Amino acid sequence: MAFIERPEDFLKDKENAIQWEKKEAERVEKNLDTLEKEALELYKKDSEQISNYSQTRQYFYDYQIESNPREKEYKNLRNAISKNKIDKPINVYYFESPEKFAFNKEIRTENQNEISLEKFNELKETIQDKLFKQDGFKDVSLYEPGNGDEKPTPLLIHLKLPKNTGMLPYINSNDVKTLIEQDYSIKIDKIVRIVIEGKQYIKAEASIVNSLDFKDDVSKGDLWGKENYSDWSNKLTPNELADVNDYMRGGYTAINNYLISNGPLNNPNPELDSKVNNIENALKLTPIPSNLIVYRRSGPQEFGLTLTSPEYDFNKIENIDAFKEKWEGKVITYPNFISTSIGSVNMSAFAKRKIILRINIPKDSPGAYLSAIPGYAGEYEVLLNHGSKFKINKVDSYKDGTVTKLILDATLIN
Amino acid sequence: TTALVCDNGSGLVKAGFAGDDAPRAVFPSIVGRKDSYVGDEAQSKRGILTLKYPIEHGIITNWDDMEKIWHHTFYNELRVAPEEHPTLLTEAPLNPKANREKMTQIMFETFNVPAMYVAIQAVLSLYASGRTTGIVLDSGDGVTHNVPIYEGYALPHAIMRLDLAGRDLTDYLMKILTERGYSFVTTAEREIVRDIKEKLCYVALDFENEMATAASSSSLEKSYELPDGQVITIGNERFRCPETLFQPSFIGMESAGIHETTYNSIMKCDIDIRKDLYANNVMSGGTTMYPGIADRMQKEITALAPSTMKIKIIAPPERKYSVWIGGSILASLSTFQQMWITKQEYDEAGPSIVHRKC
Ligand SMILES: *[C@H]1O[C@H](COP(=O)(O)OP(=O)(O)OC[C@H]2O[C@@H](n3cnc4c(N)ncnc43)[C@H](O)[C@@H]2O)[C@@H](O)[C@H]1O
Ligand SMILES: Nc1ncnc2c1ncn2[C@@H]1O[C@H](COP(=O)(O)OP(=O)(O)OP(=O)(O)O)[C@@H](O)[C@H]1O
Ligand SMILES: C/C1=C/C(=O)O[C@@H]2C[C@@H](CC[C@H](C)/C=C/C=C/CC1)O[C@@](O)([C@@H]1CSC(=O)N1)C2
Ligand SMILES: [Ca+2]
Repeated sequence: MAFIERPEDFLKDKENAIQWEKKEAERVEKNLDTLEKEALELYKKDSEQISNYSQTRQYFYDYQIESNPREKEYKNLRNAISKNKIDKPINVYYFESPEKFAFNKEIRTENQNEISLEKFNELKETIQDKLFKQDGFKDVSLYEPGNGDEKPTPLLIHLKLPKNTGMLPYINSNDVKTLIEQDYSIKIDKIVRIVIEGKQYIKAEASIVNSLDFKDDVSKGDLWGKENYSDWSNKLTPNELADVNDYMRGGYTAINNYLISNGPLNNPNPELDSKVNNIENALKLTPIPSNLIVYRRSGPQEFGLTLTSPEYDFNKIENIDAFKEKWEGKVITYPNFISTSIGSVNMSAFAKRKIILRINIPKDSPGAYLSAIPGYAGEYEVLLNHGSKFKINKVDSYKDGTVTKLILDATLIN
Repeated sequence: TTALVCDNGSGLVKAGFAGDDAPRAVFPSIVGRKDSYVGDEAQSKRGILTLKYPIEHGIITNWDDMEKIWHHTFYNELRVAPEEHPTLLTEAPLNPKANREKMTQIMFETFNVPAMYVAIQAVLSLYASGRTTGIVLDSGDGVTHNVPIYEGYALPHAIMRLDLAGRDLTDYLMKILTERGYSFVTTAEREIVRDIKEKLCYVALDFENEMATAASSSSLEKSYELPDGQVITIGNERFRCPETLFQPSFIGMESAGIHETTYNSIMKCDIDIRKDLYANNVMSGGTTMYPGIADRMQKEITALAPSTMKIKIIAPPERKYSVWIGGSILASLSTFQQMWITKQEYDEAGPSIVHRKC
């Protein structure tokens, strides 16, 4: 028997979950125009690729993105999902590959029924104190898989989705399904070892952290930046405004090579020391007013490589393995000030850079939308404070033409 | 009553009188650091002094030094009083607003000019060839830009920048000649290598082909006499040097090359004008002077554009001064006279009058 209001979590009540979601599909079908339906039908036929496109579409030139015919499907299916917002939280269930959370080995083989203790602690040590960014279309279940359900990995994600989360219940052949577009980071609050049909699984109790991620929508981003940092060069003491502009108009090279070389300890210098102090407090003036995703296409020497380093060839899988082995899960420090952008799109000036740093910036971190100053060299730029530390949560790779590039999912930990 | 045209670049200032067909003075955009030193006379006193370049990548970054450049321009190069001449200045594409305002403030408050104007360099270049629509590749000593222009209007959202130009090419040629077995490293040696670059380099139509050929022929080898009389030989360095423009990775840069920035710029423009841009690719600046650059650009753009596209690269013999020439024509136009910002307008509205542009 069912209550007349749904619960936040159907748990193992498979039967009410399915019937409820079946009625939801039927209601939601009344709100979709045929372009949305067509997009839904196309999704059933071509799921993998439509989902794969939705994960990495935002990293190309603005004009390449715009010319891509897969945009129609992306935009129309996104819109279908966005229409249908839940009016209170709901918990969902899906399986995930462990390498998704940077655990690049099997928890157990599909033939093993049990998971070792050390495996368990290794997973736990890998996946906690970490925000993992998620993107793209995903099918999720409203009930915990049980006896007779498809169970493709030893890792079950049990995720709480908040109010106003877009969700698209639908029917495919004889299955009731639920579609979301991931646009948030997940926090694994707890893992526990359970058993289902005679095998041990890891169940991850997970929740969501929201952040402004403008991706390729640089106009919306720039609107957001301008309307948050317009006042900002008004609130700078005149002493700060000069050093900022000095930095901005080519001073950054002197200031940053000073920081990187430990000048203030080695061959100290009072003038540009007051400059570092002024630029810093300028960054403390309007702290980043929401959780925010920014992007930086990094030079290879930020990661101990050169253009000609054979280990910068990420088309070779072992070079990707090696890079992960070196950097994934590590914290990383920039003694210099660093530039990032609100936009994810590729650009002429960095067109060939292979390493993209995709950074989570907590609300109130020091920084500023410098591109609220008319005509600044940096495209949609956010400047972060000297000595910033970034935890590298996860390394992904994608294909830009024939070239393999990396996306470093990272978090500003101050 | 004769207007002045001052085209201030990263490496060179080109200056003269509106109505003339060439600048009367062209001198280095350097300051020695009126006891302080500028222009040609600052090079030989370096010194208890080294040379400073106040314009970096097309942008004025030191205003004190820039006042000295401009003082030197009026008094020593042109030998005029600034109070007696309307002065047309040039600026880089996307020059910050505050920068424009500061140029205006200095002209009126420091130099007391009766009138002035700031023009976009790429636009003047385009005007010099009698055009108002086209995409300009402007490559000098310090910066290179693509600037698409439609009926006299620069389209700023489609402007592509590269901080790679003549000086990087000179410096690269120093390195690869040094790898050949010579030694080119000092500031004086950099001038010599610049001269070698200007006299003997060229852009290969097919780079990999031309590298294969280099190991075979010596019809590509050329010689050059140093000031002390040593005659040196230069081979594949002739075309590897400017190849950097199309392959910025040669100097460790991960930016798009100039064919790709040209294409990117066109793709950021309205679909309806793109054929106008493809058919009016105009080159200006000293770093577009390489024999073979136009043919190579033709071929590279052809590889990127639709097979049905009509592509034309316009590279006038005068293109090393087409910005200046464009300013000279402009400042002489009857319809331009209403556009000068007068001293009275500055008094009335302050530096921000440059954006209204009178
Ligand atoms: C358009 O292009 C330029 C400059 O772009 P960048 O943001 O790459 O310039 P940076 O100053 O950030 O890069 C300087 C070079 O030094 C390397 N780097 C930077 N920080 C470090 C650290 N901390 N450690 C080792 N290397 C570092 C970078 O890889 C880069 O090569 C500008 O005009 C834009 O508008
Ligand atoms: N024949 C030539 N071949 C190749 N390069 C040349 C030639 N003549 C001049 N150059 C180079 O062109 C550059 C100067 O050109 P130009 O005066 O247009 O630049 P600028 O205006 O000083 O700099 P920018 O426009 O980058 O601010 C120098 O680097 C010079 O070596
Ligand atoms: C004929 C000529 C052309 C020129 O463009 O000079 C400009 C200006 C010059 C200033 C420094 C020297 C010492 C003083 C020189 C007086 C020079 C007139 C030189 O520095 C450049 O040489 C740099 C270095 S090497 C290069 O590629 N750009 C560009
Ligand atoms: Ca110039």
